[PDB]
Amino acid sequence: STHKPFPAEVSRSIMELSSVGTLSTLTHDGWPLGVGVRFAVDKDGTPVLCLNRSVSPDKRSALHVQLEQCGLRTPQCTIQGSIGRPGDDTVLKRLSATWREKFGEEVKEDSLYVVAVDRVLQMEDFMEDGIWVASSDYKNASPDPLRDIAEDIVNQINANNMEDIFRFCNVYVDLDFVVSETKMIWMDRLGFDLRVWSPRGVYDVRIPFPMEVTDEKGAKSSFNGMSQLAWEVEKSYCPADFNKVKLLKQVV
Amino acid sequence: THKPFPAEVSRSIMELSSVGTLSTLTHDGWPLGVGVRFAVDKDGTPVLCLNRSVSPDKRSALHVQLEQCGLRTPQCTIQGSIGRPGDDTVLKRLSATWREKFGEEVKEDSLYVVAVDRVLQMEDFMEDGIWVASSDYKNASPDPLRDIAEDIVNQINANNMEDIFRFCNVYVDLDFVVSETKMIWMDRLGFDLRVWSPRGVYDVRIPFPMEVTDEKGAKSSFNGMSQLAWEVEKSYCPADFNKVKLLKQVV
Amino acid sequence: RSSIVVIGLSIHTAPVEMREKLAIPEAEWPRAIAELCGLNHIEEAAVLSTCNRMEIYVLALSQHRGVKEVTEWMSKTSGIPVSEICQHRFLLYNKDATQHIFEVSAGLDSLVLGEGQILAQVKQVVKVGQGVNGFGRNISGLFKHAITVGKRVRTETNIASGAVSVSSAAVELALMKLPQSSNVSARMCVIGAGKMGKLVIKHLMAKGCTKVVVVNRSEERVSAIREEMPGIEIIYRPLDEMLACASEADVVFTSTASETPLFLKEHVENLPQASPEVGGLRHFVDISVPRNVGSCVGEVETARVYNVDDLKEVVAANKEDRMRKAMEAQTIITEESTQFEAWRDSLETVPTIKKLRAYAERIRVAELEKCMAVDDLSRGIVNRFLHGPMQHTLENMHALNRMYG
Amino acid sequence: SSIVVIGLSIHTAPVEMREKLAIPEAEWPRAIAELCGLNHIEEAAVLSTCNRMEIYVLALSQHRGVKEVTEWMSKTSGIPVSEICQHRFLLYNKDATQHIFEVSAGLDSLGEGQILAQVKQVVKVGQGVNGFGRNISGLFKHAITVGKRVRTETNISVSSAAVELALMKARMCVIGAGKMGKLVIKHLMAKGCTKVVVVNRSEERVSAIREEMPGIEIIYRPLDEMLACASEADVVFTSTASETPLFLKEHVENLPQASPEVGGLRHFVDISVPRNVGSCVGEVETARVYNVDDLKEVVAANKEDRMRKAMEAQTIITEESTQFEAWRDSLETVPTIKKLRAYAERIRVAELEKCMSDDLSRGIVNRFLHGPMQHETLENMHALN
Repeated sequence: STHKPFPAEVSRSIMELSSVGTLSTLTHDGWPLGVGVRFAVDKDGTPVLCLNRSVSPDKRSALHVQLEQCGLRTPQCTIQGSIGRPGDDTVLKRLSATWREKFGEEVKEDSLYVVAVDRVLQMEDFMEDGIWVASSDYKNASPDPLRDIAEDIVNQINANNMEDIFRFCNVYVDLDFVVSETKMIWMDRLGFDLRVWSPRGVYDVRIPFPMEVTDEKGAKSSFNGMSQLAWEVEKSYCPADFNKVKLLKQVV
Repeated sequence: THKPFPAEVSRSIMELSSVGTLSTLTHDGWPLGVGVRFAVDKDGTPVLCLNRSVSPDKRSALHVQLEQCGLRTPQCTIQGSIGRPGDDTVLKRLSATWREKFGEEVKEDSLYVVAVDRVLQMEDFMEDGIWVASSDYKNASPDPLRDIAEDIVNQINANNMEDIFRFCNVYVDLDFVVSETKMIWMDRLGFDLRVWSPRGVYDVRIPFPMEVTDEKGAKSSFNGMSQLAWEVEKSYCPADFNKVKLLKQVV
Repeated sequence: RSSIVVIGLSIHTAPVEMREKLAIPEAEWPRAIAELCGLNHIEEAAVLSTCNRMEIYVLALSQHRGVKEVTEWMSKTSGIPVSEICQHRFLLYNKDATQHIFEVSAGLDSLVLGEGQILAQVKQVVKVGQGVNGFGRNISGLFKHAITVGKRVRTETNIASGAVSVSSAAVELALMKLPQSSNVSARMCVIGAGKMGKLVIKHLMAKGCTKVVVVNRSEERVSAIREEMPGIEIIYRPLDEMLACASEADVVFTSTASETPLFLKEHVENLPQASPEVGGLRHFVDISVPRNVGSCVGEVETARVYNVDDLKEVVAANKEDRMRKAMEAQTIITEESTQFEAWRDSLETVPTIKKLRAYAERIRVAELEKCMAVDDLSRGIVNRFLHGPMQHTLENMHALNRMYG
Repeated sequence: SSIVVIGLSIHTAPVEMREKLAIPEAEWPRAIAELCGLNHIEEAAVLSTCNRMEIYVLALSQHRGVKEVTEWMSKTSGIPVSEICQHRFLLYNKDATQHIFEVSAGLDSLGEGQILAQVKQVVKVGQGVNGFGRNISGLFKHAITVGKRVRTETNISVSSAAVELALMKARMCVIGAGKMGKLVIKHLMAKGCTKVVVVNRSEERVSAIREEMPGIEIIYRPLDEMLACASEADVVFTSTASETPLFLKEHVENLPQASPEVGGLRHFVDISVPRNVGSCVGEVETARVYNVDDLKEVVAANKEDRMRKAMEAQTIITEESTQFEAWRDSLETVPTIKKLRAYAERIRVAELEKCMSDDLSRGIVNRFLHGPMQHETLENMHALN
């Protein structure tokens, strides 16, 4: 439809929320090697990371980062680029600053490295092909404004608003079967993702907020409003003048 | 050493975890890492589900992490060659491993296997790690306490702080002050503590008197250790043993 | 079981043409509380009505039915169809609602109403609420606690230091729309010498302006303003000379309370033009809701009109206090929120705390009848036995319930 | 306070050490009495088996309690305290209840439900012991309930193991027609045998058993004639409650060697703790000593045991564990919280004897106490405190 944020944005959000990744290096004898790594990211999504090993003479490199959402789905990004020690002694201080703010930690400045981002591969979950994102679009994309409270709010809704969620499956999406279960998976500035279980199988649907949302109370409010409208429609107080979502994503 | 063998830790991580990164060489030989779920057979050999082609270059790495107690993260990277098995008998043998682990039905033409050349094993981030032979990796056993280690660790961290505090005093040669400590992980040979000190944060390995095979044996052994620690602090029985001197700087 | 609900329209969610229809002035607050409470599922009611907000706080039996009822009332009284309100409707329940009103009291949902005002307004909601029946215990408590939060954030934080207000933002917009000088060339006029207008003057003076023509009903209000701010020349003129003042002015500020506009297109079209030295445009900056300047006035080519909504143009503020004095407030608020929900949980005790001292009385009277000094003995025993559980927390209630029936 | 289990197991301690801690059913009340006499012990109980010897106690402080009990174990067994400290099985509170429930259920094999019969004996012997307090006794009764529920609703012995240890080989001979000896005879019938020489102090029990098993032939030989029927048989089952070995180096190395029909070697299966063969006997070439420690060579398979136990019995064990933990702290706010009497009484008397300067005060007080007393029940009492 999509009613999702742009993949670039998702990649930035993943890079903001996560702190752990895998550095893919091309070792001495032409054999790939993946190494665990912590990282922080600057205002442009450029990852600075602490590496212990001897960098290697081939500088071509990848950083792979995952974000598991509600134990149900793991969006992923892989930054392809060239790793290098920072040039000046000033940028070393800037990066030590970002690393400080993120981790509240100090670290050997000779262990700081930077991946100049060539391009970013963004995947919605395991086993997807994923889409490529140019480095400048990745650079200018903003992290989702809801990212720090998405997990919490999804938990609260899943624990406290099952009646609303289940109702959403009826009034907001044009299903062709009986919903046996549902969970909210994630929520961002444009809407939220439901997993719907069924005798047929398991499906993922995206339901959009009526208007794009900016902060916590905006999201909560938007949700309340959608609950209210869904109830009023089910109790037949109101017409369903709006169109239902049709697009579904099959998941194993 | 009073820690398990690196191969054993590797196998433990491969049993407890289910998500990792597959690193391969693309066209133009540019490194690419990609998220992957894996199952492992009785020899530790990983089977994965890929949706995409494995390239003509079959050399690859599978990196797996295990975050322990929210404190340290042991890791391992399996270097080997990737491929699709031909025999419709071993395909079943793998899909059953999958079904057992994940309780799912797997699209059989998505199963790949990494023939293990060797394994790099690390205790935490920012470490060189020790390399482990494939035959070694294969013959090693997952730690028998692995499924219950996290629980015991939480329980001991919540209900036994005094015992740990005393453990820092009577079992290890802490030639400095100790402000705060926790337990990070426990296995068949002993356990690991993180000591917070103004002079620096350290990791200590305190061994069990004898090898432990289960939760009951572990709790009993711990109880024995805390008892003996209490008896040596108030100086009832002599400390007829050896003190631990090997510390480990962390940040 | 009953929920606290906030249902409203905000400057973020809804345009002034819609909000001013829902606006409810102080004199009509009690009437609205009565009607709201008349709805089937609304037990308690209050109305926070400002140029940025039209918010109804209710204690409600069912939250779905409460919201439906209140929305229908909003429609009935404003004239806006229920569907449009639903398009712009803001909705928060319970803890989220208390969080919301504390953030509002604390001045976090800028633009602020300047010096006190918003806090003084919440004060007024409680003050007018004093008499009113539908201003129940839960809502009275909520607002009182909100006044408290307002005070804590006021004193124990410098969030009030560099805070954008409607008035200052208005003066800033006026100055953004004018040409270039140490601007004293433009003839400033303020209509309404109340608090907001007084702030408009404060900020005019803060931007170097040295002369302003103030139009008002009370002359003494303007003399008092004159006495507080000697550094600026304040010319007082009565309401019935408004136009004559607009005629001699380049930018007109309107900050009076009036249900019908002061300036219409017909009033504005035959005014002499503003000087070329200031662009040859008259600027009507209208910070009142309902608006003091007609919508038609913008059709005058040499005239411009700006209302409260347009103050969004000046969100531009040099502040690293974006979270600093906002997390300083956020702490106080997350503290006082729990400190309030605790109180609401405590309010559930009253039925048990009553039935207890009813049961005890039945026992002491039924025993005193078999008895017949002693009548004082019974009271002594009962009251000394009751001093324990009656002062004590929910597990106590759940115990006494199954222990006494 | 806290519940503690302190013991020695066949998994850690060898028989030659455990036998020194062995306490027969006679000294149990005396043992418990001695134990409670220690400064930090209120209640105690003793469980002595072929495989384990464990002590269940209540302590005000854990460390000093364990210290004292361990020193008591040293004093009563004649074993150096540190040497005990090596082979010491130690568990506290919930893990202790877990362990004893596991023992009753019989997961610690090698006893299902044969290790449960040895618990009811403990709760019955401890009937007249004031050292058998409410916590530990209640714990053992609950252990009986768990034992039964796990026995009936699952899969679910040392004697049968001993009989089946004949794989290392009629002409049978069992010394001691106890419940153990009777079981041994039963399993001798099960694996096809119709000739046993049952040596017992009493003809009463042997003739009582012969009247229950008319298919197998039972020959009674006197207890003091045990040596003659030792060289008269090929395999000897020692199942007696002796505190000293019955056979030794002297008695066995002059015996006419058993018929080479089955090897010529004589088997001494010693299923009693303390032992009846004394270990040294095995130094003769024409005979061998197999104690209770060598009764783990039956079936070394943990595929069915561990899986079935963990997936079937552990749920019952945990349910009943948390249930008893909901029984323990709850059944201590019953005789202690009623101290609300002393409060009420103080309010009752005073107010009356202040007014006097009686049915009314008693009426009000008792009727106000009828509610709370008759009836998250932990919050029902803690709130009043």
